[PDB]
Amino acid sequence: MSPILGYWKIKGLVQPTRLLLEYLEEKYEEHLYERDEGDKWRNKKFELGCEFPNLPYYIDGDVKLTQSMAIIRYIADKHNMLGGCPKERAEISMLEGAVLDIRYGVSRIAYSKDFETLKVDFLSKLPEMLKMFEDRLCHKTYLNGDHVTHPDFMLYDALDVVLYMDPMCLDAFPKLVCFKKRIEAIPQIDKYLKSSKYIAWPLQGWQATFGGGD
Amino acid sequence: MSPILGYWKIKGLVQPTRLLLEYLEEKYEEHLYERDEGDKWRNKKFELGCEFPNLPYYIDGDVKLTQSMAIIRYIADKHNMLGGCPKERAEISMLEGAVLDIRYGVSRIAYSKDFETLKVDFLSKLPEMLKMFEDRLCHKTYLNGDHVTHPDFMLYDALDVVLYMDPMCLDAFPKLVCFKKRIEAIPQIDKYLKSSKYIAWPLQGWQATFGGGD
Ligand SMILES: N[C@@H](CCC(=O)N[C@@H](CS)C(=O)NCC(=O)O)C(=O)O
Ligand SMILES: N[C@@H](CCC(=O)N[C@@H](CS)C(=O)NCC(=O)O)C(=O)O
Repeated sequence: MSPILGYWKIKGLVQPTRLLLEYLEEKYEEHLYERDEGDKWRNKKFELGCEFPNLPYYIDGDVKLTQSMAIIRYIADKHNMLGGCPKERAEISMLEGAVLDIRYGVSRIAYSKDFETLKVDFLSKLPEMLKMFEDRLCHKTYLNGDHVTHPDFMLYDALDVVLYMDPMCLDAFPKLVCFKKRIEAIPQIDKYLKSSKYIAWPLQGWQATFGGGD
Repeated sequence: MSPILGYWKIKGLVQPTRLLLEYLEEKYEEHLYERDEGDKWRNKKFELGCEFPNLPYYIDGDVKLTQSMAIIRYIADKHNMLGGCPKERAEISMLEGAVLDIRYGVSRIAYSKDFETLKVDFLSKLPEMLKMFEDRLCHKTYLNGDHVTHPDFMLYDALDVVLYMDPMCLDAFPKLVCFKKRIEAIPQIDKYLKSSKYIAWPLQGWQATFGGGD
């Protein structure tokens, strides 16, 4: 009747998936566990039929999927966006990993006691990572060319987050600044960000030192 | 003439890829950067034609690929092992992510100053992660059934590593113990592990607190 995307009521690992779903105008319902509902999750964790119980999870009546990256790729796969041949498929997975180096680079330091200092190390190397995408966008509208692929929403999510860590990290990366605005300009995305469904905060778990809180 | 797999001369991110290549009897050469060859890497980093320069990298004359997960999937993709339909494809990516939770769980704490204490937290939750694979192997020979898929070598690599962190972590997981021995029993793998090509140590960068050193 309608696929279900379950996760904490935060951006975290699943925000890019939500954006991809909105871009595709796919119908879905959400199981959003609030910060005071850890017990609620534990009572459902093992009764969903998931072989590798975790959050996020995506139940499609066709699959009981868990890992965030498998979920985003599945939805894109349903719409035939994963590639066309091994080379394009690898190209897209390479973009995936590259964006993850940034997004995980943030999550990895979030919630540690040393976040304030680890943040300076991450930000010192952020430019080198960002530069690769800036170059990539030199002759391509989106990461994989003229057409949107899931890594575009992944990059979008990563940019949204690092801007919170350093509001100036994109100064000097005009292509990236344009890209972020282009994604927001996509009718479906524009509508979603301005909707009741948009979860603007937190970036990480509420308990995180960075991107946490209400 | 022959694809190239470049990485540090350590197991790290690329060991499962090496195993997949050996299983498939694929021909390849390796660019193995020794611990005192950081300068050598920096002099090659930007002259390989890679759009997202990094280690590992895989040059096939067909592609200039970098991200470790994109590389392993590409090689499997060349041999038509990624799936068959979106559901099987997602099944395999879910297994990927699940193994990564263990492998990255280790790399994430390796090299931190607090590794000794972080190690106890990781190991306390390791059983719950391992149990999912133990259950999975209850009615399946390999992770995806009767046939080997790349996540099997990923799981193998993860098991090899956590056993160094805790030689007893698999006691109580007989299916996992059998699985590890089954992978080692694959003729191609048996031959590889006993060969000159096998890199037994280090597990992480030589400078890591865990799995480092010569
Ligand atoms: N590698 C997994 C990790 C998932 C994960 O760590 N989920 C966290 C939230 S970010 C959840 O709290 N896990 C719930 C649990 O372990 O029961 C993925 O990418 O989905
Ligand atoms: N997400 C990337 C990360 C790669 C990576 O961090 N490689 C390290 C070794 S584990 C290398 O030293 N990077 C070299 C560089 O950044 O120039 C992957 O999975 O390949």
